[PDB]
Amino acid sequence: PKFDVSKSDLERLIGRSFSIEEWEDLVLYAKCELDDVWEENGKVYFKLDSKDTNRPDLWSAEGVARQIKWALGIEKGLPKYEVKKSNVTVYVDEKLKDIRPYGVYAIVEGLRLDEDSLSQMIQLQEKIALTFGRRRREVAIGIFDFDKIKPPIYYKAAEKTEKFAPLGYKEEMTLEEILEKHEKGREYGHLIKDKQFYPLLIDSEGNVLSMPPIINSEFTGRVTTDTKNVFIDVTGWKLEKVMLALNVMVTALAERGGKIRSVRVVYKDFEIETPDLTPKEFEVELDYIRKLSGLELNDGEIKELLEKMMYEVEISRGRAKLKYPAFRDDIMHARDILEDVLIAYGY
Amino acid sequence: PKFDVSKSDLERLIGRSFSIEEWEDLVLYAKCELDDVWEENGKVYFKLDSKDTNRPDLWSAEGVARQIKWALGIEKGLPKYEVKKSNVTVYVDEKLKDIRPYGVYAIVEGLRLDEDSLSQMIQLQEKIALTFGRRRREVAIGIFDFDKIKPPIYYKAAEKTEKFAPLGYKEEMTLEEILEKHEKGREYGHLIKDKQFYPLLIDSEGNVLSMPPIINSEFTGRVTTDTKNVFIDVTGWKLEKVMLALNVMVTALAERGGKIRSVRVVYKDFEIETPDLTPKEFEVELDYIRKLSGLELNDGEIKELLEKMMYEVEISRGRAKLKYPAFRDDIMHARDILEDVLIAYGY
Amino acid sequence: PKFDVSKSDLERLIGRSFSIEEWEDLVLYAKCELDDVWEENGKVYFKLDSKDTNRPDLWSAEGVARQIKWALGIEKGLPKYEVKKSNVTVYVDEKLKDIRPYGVYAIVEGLRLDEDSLSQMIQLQEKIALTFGRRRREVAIGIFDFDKIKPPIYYKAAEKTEKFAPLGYKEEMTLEEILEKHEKGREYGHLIKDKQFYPLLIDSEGNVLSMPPIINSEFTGRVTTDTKNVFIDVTGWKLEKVMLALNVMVTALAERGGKIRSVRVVYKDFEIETPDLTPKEFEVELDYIRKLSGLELNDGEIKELLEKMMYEVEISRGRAKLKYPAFRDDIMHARDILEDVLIAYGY
Repeated sequence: PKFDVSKSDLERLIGRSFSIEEWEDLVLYAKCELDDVWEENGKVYFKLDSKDTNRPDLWSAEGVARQIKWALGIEKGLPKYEVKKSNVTVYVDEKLKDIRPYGVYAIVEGLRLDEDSLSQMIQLQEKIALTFGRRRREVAIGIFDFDKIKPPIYYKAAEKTEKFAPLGYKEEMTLEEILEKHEKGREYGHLIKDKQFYPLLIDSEGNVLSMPPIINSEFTGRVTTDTKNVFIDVTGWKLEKVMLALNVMVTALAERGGKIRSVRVVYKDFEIETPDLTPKEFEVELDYIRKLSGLELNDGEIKELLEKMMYEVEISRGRAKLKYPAFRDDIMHARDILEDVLIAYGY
Repeated sequence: PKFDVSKSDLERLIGRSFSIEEWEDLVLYAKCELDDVWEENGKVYFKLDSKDTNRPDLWSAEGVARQIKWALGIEKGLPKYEVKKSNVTVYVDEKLKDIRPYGVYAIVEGLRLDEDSLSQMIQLQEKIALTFGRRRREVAIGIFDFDKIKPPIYYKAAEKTEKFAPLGYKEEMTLEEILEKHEKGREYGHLIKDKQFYPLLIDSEGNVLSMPPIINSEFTGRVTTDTKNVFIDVTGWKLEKVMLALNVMVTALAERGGKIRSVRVVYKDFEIETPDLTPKEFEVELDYIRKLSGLELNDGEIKELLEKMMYEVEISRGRAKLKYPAFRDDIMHARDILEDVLIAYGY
Repeated sequence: PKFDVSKSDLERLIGRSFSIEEWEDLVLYAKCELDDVWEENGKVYFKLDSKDTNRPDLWSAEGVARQIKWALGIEKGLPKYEVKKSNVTVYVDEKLKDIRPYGVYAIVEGLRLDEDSLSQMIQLQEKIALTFGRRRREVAIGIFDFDKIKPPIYYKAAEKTEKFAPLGYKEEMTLEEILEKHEKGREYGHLIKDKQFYPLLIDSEGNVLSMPPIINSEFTGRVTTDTKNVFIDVTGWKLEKVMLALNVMVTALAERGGKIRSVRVVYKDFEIETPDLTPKEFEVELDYIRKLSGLELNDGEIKELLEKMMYEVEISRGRAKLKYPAFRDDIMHARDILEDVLIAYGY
């Protein structure tokens, strides 16, 4: 997918500046193409075309800068993410099971936002939901100012006569009226309108954050550039998919200095701590890489290439035990490791 | 004493929510009874009744939540409090020796107040002064917006003709007039009216914070939900009592994310840094616990129980060296340790 | 708590008469003090002050006289109660789960009531509800003439539009109106007024017994001195509390010759037979009693003392296996057994 970014936002993230001519090489390191370059009052913007439809991590400035940092060797190996527990619980209603069953959550603290970072976070929310999340049905992402809500938080099946003021409206309306009148209600309502109850995200004093996957509230938990601590919700139909999307969101914010805090998410039959950023694992024989690539790279050379692709690599007796970031879920087969070696060979 | 709390407030502090039926059991963990339950503007409130006359720590939502966290194992062992030095000094005037001799002080920074947290702070201030403080005579507490005052601060014997606007009045009045005309002047005036001078708390530029133990300024250092940083003064007749009360106020505010800062307190003959939250210490024979309890609990079992009661426990030769929070001053004899063991045995 | 009793009534319960001088000693056996003595058209009354806030069994003439019989050796050991099944079911509506979740029930048959026995039963109802039941919130007790109701009985969540004539009123009112206009509605209504439904106790003909915990009906199941068979309900938030109160009520009535009949109480997820007067159990090392009392009472002497305190005592090799009446719930630690030994040593 395509997305816009600010040249100065990328450069603060990578930590270095580059000419436009150098940027031509840089974008390919992030598996994208430079679709356009323009200025708006002296400020340079790129439209990037992300060539990897299976890597949501690559669809924002944060993910692009991260790749480039590894390509340039400013960092190497597995990116490290510390997650500390918040004191927050979110309850997921079992009555949502056949309506919109899964919610996962995170808090990211200590952010200093501005026009560029806020707009990237919003565009990323939309790009994940459109493509990876199939126009929000599979993955819908909400973001909220954590300082403005009162935990515990409830993701619940609500009566259609419940009320709140949806974004862009100063007065409360029933959930029914929102589906009917709000533009996002018309656009997305079919996902829920025929169910007995609608999903509602609501805090401990009855303030409605949002109605997933339709619209956020006008007055509760609004994110501005003054927002320091963000509360993120991701809902959908498969737990693995909402967790991937959450992982992408929180690691993008970690690139802006955010401190990721886990929350306890309570379902009827189980509880889970999200996000879970435990590195994922894969094993490959290094001679598979040599034989199928047509390249004569020794074990050390292959190790070095995979470290530029954000892998941890432990070789014993010609076989590589790998770890890779929890923000990826595209790795399935040995040929996927081979592809990343071939890519890194270009760096 | 009895005090009111908000259910949602308690739940945000503990981190999870409970049914009213469960809240029946939980209040017992905080040594409280549920005196009443009602709703107001759709919010649920509790009136809690604390039997323990000499545990002011237990008389607010903060202390109640803390006790319940420990009883549920959300935390264990000694709660730890960081105190850093502020750059503030307070001068305590020797001429107050036989009028209202002791003042102790703290700064608590980084607060985010709302209607629940602000009302708990005020209520605790009142409850401490009423019961523990013997209607203010022994312990009186002031709280001020610190951003709005200019250090150093002076707690001094002032002429009766000195002037300020007391709470509720737009116009200044002499100290003498305040005692006559202000409701708290009539209620508490007898504590000081027969002395040559009245206590006054005043900053570097002659702004009167208050006249202890009577009333605060209408216009100087008022506390609102916008207040982030608080200056606390506690005055009375015994240093140990006022320090205890101060420790309770600051540790309650630490539960709200407050950062506690010490103050240099200068008397004619000595100086003290307050608050001092050094844990207090006690030792007991574990055989004493077994014999008097009638419970054959082994040393590991007694240690688990004491950690639920907020003690640090080091055992050697079946003797327990204990640390406990400086917000308590009720522990005097081995039987007080035993009581806590019997209590925890019911969790 | 304080409560009034008739001197002649106490004495028919004990089975013999005493001078006022002798009564001065007797009241202490029941853990009471004489707060007042007076005569009212020919009859002598006492006001008794029960120190034991934890022992509702001691708050009526039946319970006082019982402890006095035991102190005098008229009875010894465990009081025994026979419970036989009635053919009666009471249904407790799961929709009251978060309104007033528990009801328990009993029938006592073969009573010969009079003004003293009737007013004792009524005051005990009040005394238990006030002190033990926290002004009705935790325990509320109703009494009905079982011959005037048609079982099965339903304790249910009722629409606020349902109607009956509350005690002291000849006209039927809606539940809403009762809470609004009845003395007891104003006083206790806050306990239920914010819920979607109100608790109602109703028979199979739709006659309303009561609206717990507010008021009984003027016309349905009224108890008089002609009443022979009593239906008792106890409602609250904790099953063990309401069971304890039920047990106090029925055992008090057994002192008057009442024959206790259990009721099948049907909840959505379980059923219980009430009352359950199975004796409660405790074990203590007799060395403990010697150690803490400082007395060198031998095992048999301690057994004698405990039998005057209504315990069954079985000793094997220095360890006492105790049973005590199910009308008590105050015993939690070994020191509670000790306390009873010390009391009995006073007799």
